[PDB]
Amino acid sequence: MLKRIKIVTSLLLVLAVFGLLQLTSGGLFFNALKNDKENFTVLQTIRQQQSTLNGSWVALLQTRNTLNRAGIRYMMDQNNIGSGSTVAELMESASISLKQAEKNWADYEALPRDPRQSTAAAAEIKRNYDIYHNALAELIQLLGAGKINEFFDQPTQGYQDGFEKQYVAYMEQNDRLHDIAVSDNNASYSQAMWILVGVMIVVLAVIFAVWFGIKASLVAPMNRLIDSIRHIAGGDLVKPIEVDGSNEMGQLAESLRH
Amino acid sequence: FAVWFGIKASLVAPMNRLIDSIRHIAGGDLVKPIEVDGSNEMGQLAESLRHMQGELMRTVGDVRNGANAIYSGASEIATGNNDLSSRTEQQAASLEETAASME
Amino acid sequence: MLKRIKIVTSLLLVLAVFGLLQLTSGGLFFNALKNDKENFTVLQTIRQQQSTLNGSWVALLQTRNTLNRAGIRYMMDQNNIGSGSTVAELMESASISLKQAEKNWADYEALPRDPRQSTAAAAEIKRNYDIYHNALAELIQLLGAGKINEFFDQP
Repeated sequence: MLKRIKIVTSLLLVLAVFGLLQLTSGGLFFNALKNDKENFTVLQTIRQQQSTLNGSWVALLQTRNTLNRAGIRYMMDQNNIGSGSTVAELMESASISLKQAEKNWADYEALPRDPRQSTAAAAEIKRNYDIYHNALAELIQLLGAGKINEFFDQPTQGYQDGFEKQYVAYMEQNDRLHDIAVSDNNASYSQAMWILVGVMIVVLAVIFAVWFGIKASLVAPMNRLIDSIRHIAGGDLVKPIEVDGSNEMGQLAESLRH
Repeated sequence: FAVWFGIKASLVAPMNRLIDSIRHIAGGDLVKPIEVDGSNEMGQLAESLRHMQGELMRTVGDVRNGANAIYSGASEIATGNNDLSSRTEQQAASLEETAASME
Repeated sequence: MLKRIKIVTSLLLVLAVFGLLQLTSGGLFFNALKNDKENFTVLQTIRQQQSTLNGSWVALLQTRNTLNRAGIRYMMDQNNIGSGSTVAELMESASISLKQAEKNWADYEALPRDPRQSTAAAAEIKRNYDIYHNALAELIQLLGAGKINEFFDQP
């Protein structure tokens, strides 16, 4: 009971409750704000992988296009069909586009990967990239030497579709993981709603009870002593005087009894 | 911290002065001045203690003046009996001398 | 100066402050997360536009790469060099690749459009897409008609 402590000590604990609820509740929002920041941190990284990987995959297609134009340009020269950019210029474009695939792919290896990604998928896409990268690099040597016959009898068509399955599977993988990141936002966004609607119901509930506690430990014993002075001053010396614990109200009642 | 310091200065110190006042008043000291700050809870008790303190000074003061009247009045009667007693012995001796004179 | 009011009036006035601070403080915290949700609404949509646009753009390149093999396969048949898939099968593969771009591009036109997106950029990319789509379509008729010469001189 509050009679075993001072009134000022009880009020300090009451105000400390609201102060504790603010720190405890505030700490939960900080976690949501922190977890929410981690979502964008992962969301930002996932996008950079697609951007860096997109430029690499596009470089492979652009390189394959130049090789196709270079192969046709070489066959047209045999039968003499018009004219245009020489084969040396077309093959040069393939070399430039080939370096872009390494530059764009180099960034993909530097960007840290998330822990929730499939380690096996990262090996398949990387394995097909080496076979595909080395395939296009070999085509630049075959056409340059003049072996146009064997230029069309290569398994490059199979390697192009092979990495495409891993590329699409990799993009779709991030798409599913991207949804998980969005789900994390709804989690932190929802927790803030329950904590908000929850803490308020608890705060308002405590305030409803604090009013009774204040009157039951300040306005109640105080008025009893004030009225006692009126009866003693008026002449009524029959109503006894009770002690309210050892707090200030009890000391006055004890001293007033004497 | 601000409210805890404000209530402390407007609850502890005012209450302590009221408790000590009753101790001095209970012991007989009716000179300790008393003040009233605002019309809050502590203000009503202070104003109530001042009214009760006034009754003590009026009661003790009235009994003091009335008690002295009994001692002063009783002394006049007691002093009168002392003189009346002496005069009674003188008148009593007259009967002895007068009675012997008739013999 | 709390001396101008009673002790009970001071507490009742302070308890109301805690109820307001929790509502305002909690509101700003929820408002901050509410703004984050609005960002995910854009991020959730940008990933779809890029995904649909990527799959569509990749389909256009694969379509051109398929027509390139059809042209080579068509010329090799004239001079009789090796063998393989007929031109009818290669041209059919390019058609499936062309429709793949429309499927991926059709969904792109149905996704939302946030106000912070460059409306002018969306018109320029669509202008070239229509010309590019029509260009690849014309290649299907020129090759089938036997215009192997003009097939390589198209823009």
